[PDB]
Amino acid sequence: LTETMPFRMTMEGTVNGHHFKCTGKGEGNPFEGTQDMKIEVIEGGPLPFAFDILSTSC
Amino acid sequence: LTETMPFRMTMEGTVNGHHFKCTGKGEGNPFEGTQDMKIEVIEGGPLPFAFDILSTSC
Amino acid sequence: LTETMPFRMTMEGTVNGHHFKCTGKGEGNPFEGTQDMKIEVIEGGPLPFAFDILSTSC
Amino acid sequence: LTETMPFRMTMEGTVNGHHFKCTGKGEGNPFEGTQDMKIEVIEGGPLPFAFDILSTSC
Amino acid sequence: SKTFIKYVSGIPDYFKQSFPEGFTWERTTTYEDGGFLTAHQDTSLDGDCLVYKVKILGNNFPADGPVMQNKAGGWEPGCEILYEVDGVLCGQSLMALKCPGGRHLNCRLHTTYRSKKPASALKMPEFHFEDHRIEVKEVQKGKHYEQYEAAVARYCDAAPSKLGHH
Amino acid sequence: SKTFIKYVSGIPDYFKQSFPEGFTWERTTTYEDGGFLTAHQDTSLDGDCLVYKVKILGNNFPADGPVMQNKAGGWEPGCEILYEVDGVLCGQSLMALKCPGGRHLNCRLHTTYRSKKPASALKMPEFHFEDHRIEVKEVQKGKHYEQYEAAVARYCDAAPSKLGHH
Amino acid sequence: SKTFIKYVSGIPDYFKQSFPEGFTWERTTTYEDGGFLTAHQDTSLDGDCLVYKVKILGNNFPADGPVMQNKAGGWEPGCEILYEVDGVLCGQSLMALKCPGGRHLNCRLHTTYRSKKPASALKMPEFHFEDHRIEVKEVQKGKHYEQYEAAVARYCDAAPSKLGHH
Amino acid sequence: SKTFIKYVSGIPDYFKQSFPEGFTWERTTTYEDGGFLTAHQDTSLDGDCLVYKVKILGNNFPADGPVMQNKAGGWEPGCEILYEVDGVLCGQSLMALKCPGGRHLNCRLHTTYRSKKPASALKMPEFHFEDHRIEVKEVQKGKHYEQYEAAVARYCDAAPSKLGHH
Repeated sequence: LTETMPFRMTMEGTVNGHHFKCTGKGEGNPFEGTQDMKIEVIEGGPLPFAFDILSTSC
Repeated sequence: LTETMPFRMTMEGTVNGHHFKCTGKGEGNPFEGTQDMKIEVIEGGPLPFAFDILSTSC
Repeated sequence: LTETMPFRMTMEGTVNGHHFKCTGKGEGNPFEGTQDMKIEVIEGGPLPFAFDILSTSC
Repeated sequence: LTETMPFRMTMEGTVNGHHFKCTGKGEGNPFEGTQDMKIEVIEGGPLPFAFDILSTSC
Repeated sequence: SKTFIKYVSGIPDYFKQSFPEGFTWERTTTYEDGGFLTAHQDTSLDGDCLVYKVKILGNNFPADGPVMQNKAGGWEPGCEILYEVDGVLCGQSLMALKCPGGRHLNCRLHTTYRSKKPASALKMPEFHFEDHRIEVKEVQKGKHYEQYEAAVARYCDAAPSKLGHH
Repeated sequence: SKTFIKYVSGIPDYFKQSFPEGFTWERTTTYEDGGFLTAHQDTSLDGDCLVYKVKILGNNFPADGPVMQNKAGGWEPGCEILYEVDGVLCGQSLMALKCPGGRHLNCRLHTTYRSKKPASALKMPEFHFEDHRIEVKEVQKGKHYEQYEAAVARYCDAAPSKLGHH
Repeated sequence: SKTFIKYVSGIPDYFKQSFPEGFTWERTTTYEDGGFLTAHQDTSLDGDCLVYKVKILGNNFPADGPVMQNKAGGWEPGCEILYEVDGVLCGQSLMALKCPGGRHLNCRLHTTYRSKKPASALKMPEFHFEDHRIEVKEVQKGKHYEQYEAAVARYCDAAPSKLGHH
Repeated sequence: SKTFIKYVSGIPDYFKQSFPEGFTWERTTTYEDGGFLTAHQDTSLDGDCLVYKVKILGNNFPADGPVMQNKAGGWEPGCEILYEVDGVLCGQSLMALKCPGGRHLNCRLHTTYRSKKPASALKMPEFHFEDHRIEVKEVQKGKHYEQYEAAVARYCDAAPSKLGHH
């Protein structure tokens, strides 16, 4: 690993019958336990539900 | 059992901080699976909550 | 709908980290409420878990 | 409150059909958040289940 | 009042078998809006009279909910599943409380029924169902009620087995 | 396969009413030993053929449990309760999985059924029950299976009302 | 024994504020193996002595489980979250019971704490955490025990906000 | 993103130990108002880039609830308990969603973390806690979001032991 690690993400799902896709990328300090990222809804946007339910999956 | 059988009931409880006591008297047909009863709230009345939550206990 | 009705199914999923795919074909009487079907595991077989957990989805 | 405070407890219960009663006596430091107590099973002992299930009620 | 059940299809009657010793039951009902109702009950026979003693602890009912607002309209009929677990009889059920505006509030009943008879003297039933209907009349507000119940224990005759199972 | 249900007593058929558009369902099944099985399903009518598309995510099944040890013996028959919530049809049920030694492992099914027709174009059923029986035969180990189900939708006829309710 | 908590960061103390009237608490603890433990407690001040009165109903504990087999090894330390709901204080927590062979059995505590003081006389705390450690010593088997607890109420200082939240 | 945790007190890092192979996780989050959110995630290391692949199934969220009405205000900080079961790492947590009017909606996270290394190649951590804080900013309505998280793994230092355990 490194002092700062980058990451990328792809996400697909269905919530209450609504299909969506998300992508993301970010960075963090693995040993300090901090991180930041951007998430874009690429399919099924604008999200018809609170994004908060996806936070722990991102 | 006899095809008709009487029963008597005493109940004490606390629901959401509200203390109460009930008595009951009933009869039914044990082998036919039918029954009827009266229930009286003898302490903590009038009941500050729906009696329905006590139905399966009576 | 007709008195005897056929159906086909495609299934994909992950259970405890195991990815699998299933296909199905069946028939039933819509108005009598009866049905039968065949299910084949086309990917991830032989299933490393009890098929019974998939029954209500099939 | 005084920086040291005593307490006493009476407990009555039924667990899986077993009836029991306990008493307790303790003391602690209310503002420092520490406490110790003794618990005696006065009825229904020796307890036929793990005392640990009663810990959060003492 | 589990003594009052009609048994069909040669299903043994765990409750009636328990006399003269009687039985107990214990239950936690978990409500979908966060309430919990826990009960322990003792059932005994005193001559020709059945005696019930009940202890109740209910908690976490929402102040704004149909229970605490006293706006419940009774229970829908229900179905209980019953089966042996470790020498006693367990019961599991979902119930639905009628609420204002044709709505429902559901709950789950987790029950263990315990005969006071030794297991050696009892015929444990196979997996089966109990249909229940409870109806309540409030005679005096918060003070006087009347309750009726009908109960039947059965197998699944409505949807038949291709393997000839119960 | 919710299109295959026998509806008695004039209960409206939410699923058959939904065609040609079809319907979806979504479900999480919670197992008493900590397993979860979540599913989304799409049901469409392709001319004379019904098409089912299912997505499954299951997790937390104990390594030593009947599911992961592949020692399950099939399901007991079950009862589902169904009623309208938020202009769609909700379903709730308890099921019991047969295990070695004559034991059962219970679970709860939390389902929402969604018509692809608008609610305004549909006759919504009142609270009712669906009796189900599912039977499975494993033709080839972990590869080929056959499944049978019978299902009936009804009111509570077994335990009758005094208040004249359904 | 909620009177014994160290509050940091200017978090108001719902329990100590409740004196002289005192408070009650009510809880259902749900165990992952199917047991339920329900309690109601009354806390009063009598001169310079705190008085606890506790009612307990426990049910559905598996006969084979660590609780009924009396093979539990005490609790891990735990974290409770607390926040206002409808004018009273609610608490939610997961706990883990130490079992034979380095195993754990988890449970969830659903609590409502109710001051006997009018809401007008009380400062309700914001969302916060209570860290708890309970340790038990069995002095005489099934008869005599000693229990120690340490508790601290705090905000999340270990993982800081980038927005200046608590 | 479990690779980004600060481990103190010499607690073994199940996740960092798992590379280059990586790990998976699986979770069902149960919401107090009846919603379910199920996820499976794969974590791989491609060169010096971490790759996350996530599958989501959510269901039964109330139409009138803060989730479907899109009126949630983000998460409070949270605590997760982690411990070995069946040779993999299990996690359990309660979280609280901020709602209009200073209210909260709670949920429970049931997680299993699975290394792609065999268990024999890892040092398994003892029971411990993970403190987390998640903060979200909505850049563009329903399309663009930013997310920050801080996480620390620790034993219970706040409430000390008398028996000399961590």
